[PDB]
Amino acid sequence: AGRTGRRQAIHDI
Amino acid sequence: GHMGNAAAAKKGSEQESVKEFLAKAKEEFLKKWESPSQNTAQLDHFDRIKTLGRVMLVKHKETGNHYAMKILDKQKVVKLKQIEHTLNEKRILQAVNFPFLVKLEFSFKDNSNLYMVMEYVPGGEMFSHLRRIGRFSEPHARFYAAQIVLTFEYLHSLDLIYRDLKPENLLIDQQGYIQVTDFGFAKRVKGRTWTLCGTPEYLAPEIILSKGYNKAVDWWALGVLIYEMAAGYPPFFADQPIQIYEKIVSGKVRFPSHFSSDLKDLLRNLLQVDLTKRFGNLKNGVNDIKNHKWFATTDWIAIYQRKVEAPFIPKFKGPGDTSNFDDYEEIRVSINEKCGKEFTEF
Ligand SMILES: Cc1cncc2cccc(S(=O)(=O)N3CCCNCC3)c12
Repeated sequence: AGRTGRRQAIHDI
Repeated sequence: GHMGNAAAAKKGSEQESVKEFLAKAKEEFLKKWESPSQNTAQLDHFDRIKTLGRVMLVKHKETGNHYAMKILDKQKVVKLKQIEHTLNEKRILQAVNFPFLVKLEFSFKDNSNLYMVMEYVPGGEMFSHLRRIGRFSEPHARFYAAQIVLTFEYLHSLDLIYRDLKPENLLIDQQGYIQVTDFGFAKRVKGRTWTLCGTPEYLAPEIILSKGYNKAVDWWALGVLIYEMAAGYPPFFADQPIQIYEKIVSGKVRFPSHFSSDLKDLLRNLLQVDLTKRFGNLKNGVNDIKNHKWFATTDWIAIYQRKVEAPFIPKFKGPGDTSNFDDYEEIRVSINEKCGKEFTEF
C-alpha cells in the first residue's frame, strides 16, 4: 500500500 | 578490457567533447545569471484560456502563440518561507538553456502576484501516462531516463541542484520528449546545502537524516524515477511519510521479478545510501551512469539532438489542445502593492 495520487512537495520534514 | 581500441578511443573522445560543451554552456549561463531578465511582458498581453494545473493556458494576443502562465501569490510565498526558493526558481529558469528544460519566455509582476510565462507543453505530465498505462517497458523508461541524465549533467555542471525530480514534474512534448518543469527547489550550490525540501518518496537518505548534502541527491532521485517508470510504483512506498522515510534510510530495496539484471544493478548503484559508493558521486562522475550496461544501447548525442524516435507521441488535436491535462474550477490584482521589497529582484 502507498500513495498513488499526485504527491506534494514538502518545505520542511 | 571491456572495450577494444576503436570503442575506447571513441568513448574517451566523446567524453572530452562533453567537457568542451559544458564549459561553453557555463560561460553562457553565467552571463545570464549575472544579468537576469526582468519585466519582459505584462498581463494585458495575453488572453486567459483555461486553468491547467495556478498555471493557466494563455494566448498571446499579438502572436497567437499559446503559453503556460504560472501565477504566484506574493503574500502566500512569504507566509510559506519560500521567498528565496521562488527567487532561485525564476533566476535559474531565465539563465538556463537545454532541450529538455522548459523555456521561460516572459516574466513580470504586479501588486499581488509573480508571473512566469513558459512555453506550453501539450502532452501532459508523465505521471498521468504512467498511471494510465501502469508501467513503461525498459526501453521506454530508458528513453526518458537518458534525457534526465543529460539534463542533470548540464545542471550540475552549472553547480545547480534540481531537488524535485518526479513524474509529476516532467511534461511530454509534441515529439514525445521530456520537458523538466518545477524549478521551485532548484538552487545554485557550490558544495553542500542544508534545506529539508523535496517530495517524500524521492528524498535521498542524507536529506531525511538532516545532513549537509550535495548534487548526489539528484542521482538518488533518478534511481527512484527509473524504478517507478519501470515498475509503476516507487521503491519506497507507504501511506505516510514517516513510513516512507524509514524505508529510504534502511539501505534495502526490492525489485519486481520482471526487472532485468542490468536495470537492478544500475538502480542498486543509484539508490546507494553510502555516498562514497553512489553513482554520480564518484571520481568518474556522470560517466559511471552513462557507461553502465543498461544504457549500452543509448546514443547520447542522438538523444540530445532529438533524433531518436520517441516511444509514445501524445494525442494532439491542435494548438490550444488541453486534452492531456485535468479540468479545474479569477485573477484579483489588488490596489496596493504587496511584499514589494521581498521580490525586488524578480
Ligand atoms: C500545464 C503546463 C504545460 N506547459 C507548460 C507548463 C510549464 C510549467 C508548469 C506547467 S504544469 O503542468 O501546470 N505544472 C505545475 C506544477 C505541477 N508539475 C508540472 C508542472 C505547464
